[PDB]
Amino acid sequence: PVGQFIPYSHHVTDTIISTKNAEYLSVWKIDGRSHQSASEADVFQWIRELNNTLRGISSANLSLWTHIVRRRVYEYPDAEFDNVFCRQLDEKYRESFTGYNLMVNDLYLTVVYRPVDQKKHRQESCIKALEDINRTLGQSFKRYGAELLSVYEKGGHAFSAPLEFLARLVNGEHIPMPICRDRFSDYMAVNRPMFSKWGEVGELRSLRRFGMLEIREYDDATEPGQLNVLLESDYEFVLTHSFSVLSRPAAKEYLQRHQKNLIDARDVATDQIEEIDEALNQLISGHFVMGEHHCTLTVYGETVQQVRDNLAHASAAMLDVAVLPKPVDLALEAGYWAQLPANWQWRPRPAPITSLNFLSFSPFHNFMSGKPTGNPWGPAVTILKTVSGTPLYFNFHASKKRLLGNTMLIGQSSSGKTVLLGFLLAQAQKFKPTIVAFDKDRGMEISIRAMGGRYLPLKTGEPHANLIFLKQFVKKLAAALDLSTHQIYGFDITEFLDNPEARTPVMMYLLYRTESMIDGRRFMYVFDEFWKPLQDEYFEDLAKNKQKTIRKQNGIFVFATQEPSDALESNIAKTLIQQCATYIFLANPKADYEDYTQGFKLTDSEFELVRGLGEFSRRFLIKQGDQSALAEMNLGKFRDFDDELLVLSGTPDNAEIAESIIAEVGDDPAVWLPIFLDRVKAERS
Amino acid sequence: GAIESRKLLASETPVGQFIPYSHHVTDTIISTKNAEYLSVWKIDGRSHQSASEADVFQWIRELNNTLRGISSANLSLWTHIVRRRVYEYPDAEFDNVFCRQLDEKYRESFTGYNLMVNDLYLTVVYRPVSDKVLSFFAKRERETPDQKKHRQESCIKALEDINRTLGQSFKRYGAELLSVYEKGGHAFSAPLEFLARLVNGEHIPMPICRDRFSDYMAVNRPMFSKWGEVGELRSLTGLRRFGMLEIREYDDATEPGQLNVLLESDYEFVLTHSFSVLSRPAAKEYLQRHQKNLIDARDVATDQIEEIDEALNQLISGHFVMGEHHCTLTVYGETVQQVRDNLAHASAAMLDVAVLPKPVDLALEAGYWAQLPANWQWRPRPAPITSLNFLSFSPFHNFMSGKPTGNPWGPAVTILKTVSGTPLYFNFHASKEKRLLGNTMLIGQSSSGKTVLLGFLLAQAQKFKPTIVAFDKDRGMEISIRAMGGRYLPLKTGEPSGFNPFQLHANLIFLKQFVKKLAAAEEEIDQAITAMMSDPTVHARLVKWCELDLSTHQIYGFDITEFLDNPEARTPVMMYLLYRTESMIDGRRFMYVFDEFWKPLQDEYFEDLAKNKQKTIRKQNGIFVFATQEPSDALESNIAKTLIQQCATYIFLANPKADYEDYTQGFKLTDSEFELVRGLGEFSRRFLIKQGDQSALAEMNLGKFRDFDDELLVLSGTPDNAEIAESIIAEVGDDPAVWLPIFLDRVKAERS
Amino acid sequence: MKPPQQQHEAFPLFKGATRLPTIWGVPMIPLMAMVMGVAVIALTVSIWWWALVPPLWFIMAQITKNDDKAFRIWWLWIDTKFRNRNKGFWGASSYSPANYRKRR
Amino acid sequence: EQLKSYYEESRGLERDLIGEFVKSRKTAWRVATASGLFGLLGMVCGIVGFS
Amino acid sequence: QLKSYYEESRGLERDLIGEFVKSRKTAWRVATASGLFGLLGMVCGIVGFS
Amino acid sequence: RGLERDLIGEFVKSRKTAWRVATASGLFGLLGMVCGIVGFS
Repeated sequence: PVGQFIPYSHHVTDTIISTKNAEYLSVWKIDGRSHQSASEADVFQWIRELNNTLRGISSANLSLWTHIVRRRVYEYPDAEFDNVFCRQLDEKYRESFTGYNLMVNDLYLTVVYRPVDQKKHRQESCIKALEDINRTLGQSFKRYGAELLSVYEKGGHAFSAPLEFLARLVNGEHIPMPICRDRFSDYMAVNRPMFSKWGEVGELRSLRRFGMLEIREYDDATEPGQLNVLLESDYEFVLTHSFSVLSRPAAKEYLQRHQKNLIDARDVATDQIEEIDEALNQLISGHFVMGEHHCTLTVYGETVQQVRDNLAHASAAMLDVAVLPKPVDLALEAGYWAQLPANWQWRPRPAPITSLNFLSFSPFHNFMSGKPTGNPWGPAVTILKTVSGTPLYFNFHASKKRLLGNTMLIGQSSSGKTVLLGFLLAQAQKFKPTIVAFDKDRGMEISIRAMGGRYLPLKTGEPHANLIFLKQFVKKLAAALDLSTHQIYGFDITEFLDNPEARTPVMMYLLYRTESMIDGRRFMYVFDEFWKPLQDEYFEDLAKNKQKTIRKQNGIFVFATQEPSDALESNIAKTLIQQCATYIFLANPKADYEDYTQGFKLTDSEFELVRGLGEFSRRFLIKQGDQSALAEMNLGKFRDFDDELLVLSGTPDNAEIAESIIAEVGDDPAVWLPIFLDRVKAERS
Repeated sequence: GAIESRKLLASETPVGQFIPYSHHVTDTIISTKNAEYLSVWKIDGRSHQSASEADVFQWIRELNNTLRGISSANLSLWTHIVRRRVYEYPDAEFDNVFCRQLDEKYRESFTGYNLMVNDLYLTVVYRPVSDKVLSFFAKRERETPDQKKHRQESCIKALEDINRTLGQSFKRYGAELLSVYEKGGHAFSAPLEFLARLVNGEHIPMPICRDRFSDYMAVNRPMFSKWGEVGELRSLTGLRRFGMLEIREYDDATEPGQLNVLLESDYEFVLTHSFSVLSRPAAKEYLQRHQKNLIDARDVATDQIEEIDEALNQLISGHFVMGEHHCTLTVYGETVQQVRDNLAHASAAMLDVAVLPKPVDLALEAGYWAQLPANWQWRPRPAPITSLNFLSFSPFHNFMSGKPTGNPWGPAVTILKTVSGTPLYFNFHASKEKRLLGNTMLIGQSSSGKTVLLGFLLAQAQKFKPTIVAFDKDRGMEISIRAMGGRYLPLKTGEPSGFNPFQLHANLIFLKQFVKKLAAAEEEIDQAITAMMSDPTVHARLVKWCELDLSTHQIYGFDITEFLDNPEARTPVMMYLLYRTESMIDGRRFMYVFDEFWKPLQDEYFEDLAKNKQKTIRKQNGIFVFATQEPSDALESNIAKTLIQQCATYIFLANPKADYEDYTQGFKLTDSEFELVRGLGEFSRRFLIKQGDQSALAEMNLGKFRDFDDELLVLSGTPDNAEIAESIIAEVGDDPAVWLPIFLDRVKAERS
Repeated sequence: MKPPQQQHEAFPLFKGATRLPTIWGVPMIPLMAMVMGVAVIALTVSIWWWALVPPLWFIMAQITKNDDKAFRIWWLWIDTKFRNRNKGFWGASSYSPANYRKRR
Repeated sequence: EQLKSYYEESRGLERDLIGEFVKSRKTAWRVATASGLFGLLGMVCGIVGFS
Repeated sequence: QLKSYYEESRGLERDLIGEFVKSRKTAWRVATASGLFGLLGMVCGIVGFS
Repeated sequence: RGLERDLIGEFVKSRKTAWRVATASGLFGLLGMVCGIVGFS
């Protein structure tokens, strides 16, 4: 049947998949670096840094395949949660997304090794070859972020992660395939593609038909990335590159052969011969390896007419750059079967290409997209639009016990902090965690009262292991508490935020009940200003000590601060600042350049982007891990954004109206908001 | 099967065998697998519809005379009159209601009119040696790589000399040499695009890479039929069926333009003429064969003897050389029946003139590869013809059609219908009168069509959102100006306008205001008025008897009909207005528009400022639009000499009282052009456009076509209509230019 | 309608395009092929080898006098449309724009 | 649930497949050439005996 | 010491296991031809013997 | 199943073919011996 074309046999060492002809393989899922954020210098430096390990480990056995896949992600489930106001917000903001891209970019580089009693010892040598190759590749891809796919247990019979990607490459849809006693190529093809008799187009059944554009460029690329135009598009596709690195002796012979062939001609072109001779000279001195290369683009369209239109648009976009696609009318079968790693024979037209050109054609550049699903709490907490028209799937747990959860939001309170804080909290309600909130203002209280939990403002007139409580109490002497009542809580810090010394004792006592009540159920601590609590003598020490255990539990500290220079990154605050997983920087009209860049390790070009947002532009820079993007949760007409923005923002008049209505209603099924709806806008009008 | 596909493609023959091209050896010259260096000339053909019969023959004689020096056996010419549907011209994007509706109606007016325009390309090759036999013997020997470089250098020098001579010979024609153009950090080849269009059937830009031009030239799979006369190209954009045709018989006469009938037609095609010149030895041998076979007369014909006797004398001593000629016409159509009926129409058109064509069969691919300029061997039916006859077959006659897209400021401002039938893409910028000149002079005789044409051009040119400043007469365009976003600023008598004579550097400007204010003088007031200007008995009299806000709008006007009596009003008025608008010239696109030259003559220094300032503004998005209701007295002006000299686009409106003298001495146009112009009787709508040296009798029309109901009244200019519409505007008082419906009610009396 | 006009101010062609090269009523190249065929017959038999020449030669002459240099058209057909393979598979003669996939 | 002890042997299984397959090729030429020579003996014997 | 672009290309494209299968198929075919020659010798002996 | 079922599969399938060739050689040899020994007398 179709088992002829697929060569993989069985799984070895828990991280390599053996193959027919004894050719060990290893798959890496790479999250590309953000090309947009960085300047022009960083991209060249990244290309050269990759070339470092490429030529460093280069050998005739080595080879690499690169696949980029644009997936219409359905892994977002549109979960259900009981609150009414958050339901309104969720539904409207889902409605806002109509007509916008939901495609994501996934990049894969699969390193493959094909060597050209003592049989077992030679087998050990062969496997340790790929062992060292993977080790050096991992060390070289630390900044990029590389997850070596490996087996993962499931209910007593294992699944191998690498098989899933190689399946997706041929099946076209993510199908979980387990490790069974068979050979993998026997049954990994759940879906067999059917190609046309003449071969112009191909068909795949879920039906999605596909067509292929052959791309081959024989001269050096001007730009570090010439194919990034495709990263935004309305068509799913798979783009492939194979680099079977030739050994140097073969490279010399090929160059001499091509040089002589160009010499023997009726018309002599002095420019091309000089260029080829220069490349020959560079080969010994500029130590870049050459390998056979071929590039194929496999778009996806429901109907052949739509497929042809997508091909035409891709060709036009490519010809905007100086790359001319050659359409494939026949041998589409060979080209498509060339996609599977270790299928050397079916390559349509390999062409020896310098390593620098290969990296220029396929550098790991992709827009930020995060991980829509699989996060430790569940699906992505929320999805945010970005500039350049690509969707961003926001999740807190993104790090470099368990991944870090702490988040930093830096910006002025007026500059969109309120709406973003409220929207993120409302989305995070979908997992139903416990929330403890401290607000620099009375703004948070209306938002909290909208949710299930009732805010507990602090006002004048309303105030054995307990040895710790007594000893902390003595420290102050020197100068409905628990989570049983309801899930969510809010305690005003506006009373003691500006106070010189009243904040410390009440913070010390409150942390007792707050931490001790749940203690391992879940935690999503929120502080509007976290630099005010940290100036304590005792609180910061316990935070730094116990962050490890809180991280072990389902505990995330969503810190925040209006001014980072105000937080001044004191000696005690250093750990809290540095262990932040995801940073969201708002537009800061005033930002001390040196402290801002050096404290956050923010790149110079990223700082240029932050300044570019300037003042009073409702955009933010999200730097998760080691990549960045300019995401704006702008709220316009396509039209409830007006009202759920009106309630979300917190003002003293809104605060007093909220408290009076809550106290006076008695029983109100969040019907104060309809009262709150018009009772406010009348005053502003 | 997968193995089956591999073994099939291994059997398959690439198309690169039939495409003999390689690297650009020079920016303007392409190589060839057989060292036949090539250069493509893009020619904007001469206008022939002027119908000056003797001048056509004179043009042919001149072309032959200039070609004589280049004529040598190592040469060839391939002419391709490619006629294409146009997609480059984009639909305009508009904001104002009136202009947008006028655009919508006019676009709807072209349902059923052909938009195809034909452009002419001449490709000249330089084969090193044209030996009949010795070339074959020499081809099978290796050569010294330095001596191949010697052949390269000599051939390039010869071909560059040929191109220079041809460019000097084609001054009256377009004469544009296609060369390398770079875009996006990577080089591109403009000549490659033409050859691709010939071979691919569609304009595909061709980047220049290290590999050879032949291997990656073709992106479309050709499918020539077996036992058929048509072929099919398979492409992503669509499937194109092309049918070919051939000429098999000739006539003696060769009166120029025998093939011009094909230009104005409804079928897209490509016409090929190859003239592989033949050496005089072989030329006289070919002539002598016909001479001898005639001498075998047996009283066949007496006249033919003295018809051929002059041939020897003319061949030895004339400026013509024999040649090898084949003609192939490739009609592109989307269905087999459509291309076949197109071929029938084309054969009928060829049989109309004395040539007798016959469809090409069994040689379809041979004829198709013969289209490529470098394919010597694939000539299907080479025939010996005189060089004069070759120029007769390919006289570079073309109905004038301005550039639709790529013009300065972008697309062509308007598309105008033509009497011949080829649509004319009007645009202000013209090749010859660096940055293209946009000057225009809309001379005419008391025809309201001047106002209608000018208003239509303004409304359509609104697409660029350009700043326009108008000086109208007789309240003609008040309604048109108000229709789009603009302020009329009527300069009616009895009320000084919004601006007072004062202005708010500035002292330097008001200096000349003092000088022009000097009337009824001028020596004692050289600086005695200047000192008071630092901060004249009749001067304060004028000040007491005099009986603005800019950049908030885009279009302006000035009711300047009042100052046709006293320039000392008109001269300061123009001085102040020009100085005011001078600031907005550099801000964005500008188009000054006028309606008279005698009021500009009243300035007596507007020429002094203009002689340099027209260049200065012209460098930075400056355009003048000139008009004249009395062309006869126009050229009398001292400034009128500069007016005629600087003009780029000349447009004439039907003048029954036309002058031979003026339109010859100035307004340079041929005698046949003048006869055509005077042929326009009074009130005929058609108006000659001499955009550049080429000319065409384009016409504009607005009648119901199966529209324009409101715009017909708005474009025109009537004192009664203008004053009444001013009454409505006074009543409505709405800056929302969309106010048009309220006036549409008052149209009841006029349109009753 | 047409720039063409009925004028006697003409550049006569002289109709030398009918008197294309010939030796005995036929172009030499097709007659060279005829001589080659006659020699091929002379390989088989000499009695009728020379005899077969006048019939074929007369056919050549009478065809050429009707439509001259049709033999060039015949050769072009044989060279291009005939020699092409896979004519049936594509339904027509086809030429792949792309080069040989292997090319090794 | 020894997850990898079960494929700790698959490696040696692949090695043994390669070894058995190359050994089979060797014995294939061995038997083929032996048959070739012995059949040559038979054919030449028959040729001699034919007279 | 590959010393050949063609050798490297062939080594990439060639399938090792299929190569071994084809080699054994050729071996058995040649052995069959040998058996044919042997049977021919047997027939010749039986014939010329008489 | 898997490669192992292919390993034993060939491991005894080639047994079959080797045995068949050995039997064919034995049959041919005994044929020659018997026919010749019939020839001797």
